[PDB]
Amino acid sequence: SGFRKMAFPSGKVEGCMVQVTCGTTTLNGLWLDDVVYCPRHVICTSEDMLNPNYEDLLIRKSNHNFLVQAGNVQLRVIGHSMQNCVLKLKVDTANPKTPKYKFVRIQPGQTFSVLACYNGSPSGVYQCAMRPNFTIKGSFLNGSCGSVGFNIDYDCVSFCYMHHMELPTGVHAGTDLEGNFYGPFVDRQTAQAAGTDTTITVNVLAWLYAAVINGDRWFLNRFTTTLNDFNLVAMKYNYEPLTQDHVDILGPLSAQTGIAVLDMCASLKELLQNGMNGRTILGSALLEDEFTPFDVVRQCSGVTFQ
Amino acid sequence: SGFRKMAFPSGKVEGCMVQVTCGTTTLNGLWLDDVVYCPRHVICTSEDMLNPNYEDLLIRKSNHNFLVQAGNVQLRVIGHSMQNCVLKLKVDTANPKTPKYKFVRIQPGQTFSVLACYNGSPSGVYQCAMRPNFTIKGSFLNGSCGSVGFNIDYDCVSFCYMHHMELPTGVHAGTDLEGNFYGPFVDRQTAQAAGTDTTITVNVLAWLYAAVINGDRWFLNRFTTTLNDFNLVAMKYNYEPLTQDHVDILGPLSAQTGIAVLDMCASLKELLQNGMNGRTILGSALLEDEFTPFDVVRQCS
Ligand SMILES: O=C1CCC(=O)N1c1ccc(F)cc1F
Ligand SMILES: [Cl-]
Ligand SMILES: [Cl-]
Ligand code: NA
Ligand code: NA
Repeated sequence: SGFRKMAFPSGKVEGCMVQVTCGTTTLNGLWLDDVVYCPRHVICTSEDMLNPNYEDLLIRKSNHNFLVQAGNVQLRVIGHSMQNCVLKLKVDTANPKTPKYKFVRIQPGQTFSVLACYNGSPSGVYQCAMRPNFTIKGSFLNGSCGSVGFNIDYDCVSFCYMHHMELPTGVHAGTDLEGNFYGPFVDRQTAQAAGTDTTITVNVLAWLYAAVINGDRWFLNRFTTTLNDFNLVAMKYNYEPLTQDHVDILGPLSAQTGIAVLDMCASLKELLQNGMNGRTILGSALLEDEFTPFDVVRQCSGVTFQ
Repeated sequence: SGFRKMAFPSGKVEGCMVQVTCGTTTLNGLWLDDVVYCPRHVICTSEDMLNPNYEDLLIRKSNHNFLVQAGNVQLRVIGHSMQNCVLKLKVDTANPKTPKYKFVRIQPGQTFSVLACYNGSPSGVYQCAMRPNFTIKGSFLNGSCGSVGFNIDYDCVSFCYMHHMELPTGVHAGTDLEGNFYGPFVDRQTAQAAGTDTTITVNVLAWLYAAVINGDRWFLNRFTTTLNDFNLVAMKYNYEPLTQDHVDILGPLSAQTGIAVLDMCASLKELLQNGMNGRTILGSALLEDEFTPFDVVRQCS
């Protein structure tokens, strides 16, 4: 029993974290095979960051301008190039701890584990969702740039996020490992507002199923609804639209619990319109939207990653 | 900026997780140097659940009755002994991935990370606290016994918890790594119930300080309180008493924010009285009590 916000075991990624220094700037890099990946803004001074020309800033750098340390051992950089917003430092040694891995770009609403790092040393792990507005509600201090986000499939690490910057509201923006930003952001010191965010409806439903599995049932009711009717409710409450694919993905949980998705949708409609009336669900007084259907099934089934 | 329930990176503990089998029972063990630690109830049969005599069950076992699998490798058991409620299997290989480590018994209110495991393979990592009633609110399925809780200081792993059982309310009970249970619980299936649980007051205050550090002040007020009046109020909400130890521990956070500890207590008193009135604090609509003062300083720096 029990339901917790759970990250993937982080060991496979810890073995890949290194420290990258360029000038007066130190941040984190990801060492896989013989390449270290890090944010391209490592090469900027603070005035550069005001309006950077990254290709021009880079031409002026030699390989020896990039100090890379894996633990206590220096790595020799032998090449350097940019892919979108990610700098790629070719090194003379392949990481012997390289796991089976892929670079994947995730969709808003999907969750992943963040390994927060400083000076190349992992400091904490936590679970995030890519918000509909393409930010993440992370916890990062100065020095955390280059920390990465990931999922694990079987023994394969799917890297999906590299941390680049914080927005004025205190939420976070970054790229995939091919350097493409999530969201309408640019790597430049300018204030850049996140758009108004919405709630991830399919994930709220998954969490309500998690609640039921764990014996928390007070919000169930006799009613059902239609997609069209429910989606008018969702739009009114700044929830994301629920699609038929969302319904299909929740199929397993509907069959396991005896609560059809539209049946559960009628529970959510009543919760939106009436509130919780002083009650909680899985210990929360808010409707939680950072568990995916897969997260719920995996945690209520005990899948492992040795 | 930001504030998350954050666990320690789990890799140092992942390298120690093994599978222990005895009879038809499989659970997890912790392999450190040449010893594997696991719950002693791995030797129980279906008839031994209510009143097992562990000394009598153990004397009947040979080293080769214990199967210990590390990855795809069988380890050889060359000795066994019982320490309180934990079995120690001596094996013929020192774990080459053994981190710097210690065993530390914790007090209620302390937090730690849990690496949930099944069949010797890690599943997920999350953050827990030792509740005042000596249980933890974990996420554990059948097969998770032997999963451990830990903190990491510098690069030294402090192991503080080994999972043994789930109580009828769905909360969890286990031991330190010397095999002594937290709380009044025993490794028998006789009826046991956790005490009424209470809120960890010092941790709530730490978390309110985190909220101020991250830029939120809406819940403060112009008032203060005596320590005794605060405790008289807070216990009516099933909050733990706040001690002078707790007030002293909150000194650093008070100094950083400029809010005296008893002034923060006055804020808490008002929040218990008023609710949040539709607002949130660090993204929560309830008061959070599983961050310690030490956690807050480490995360907000
Ligand atoms: O430097 C950056 C990159 C992203 C962004 O929005 N900012 C920023 C600028 C000015 C501020 F006052 C606060 C900020 F977060
Ligand atoms: Cl109906
Ligand atoms: Cl909440
Ligand atoms: Na219903
Ligand atoms: Na293992």
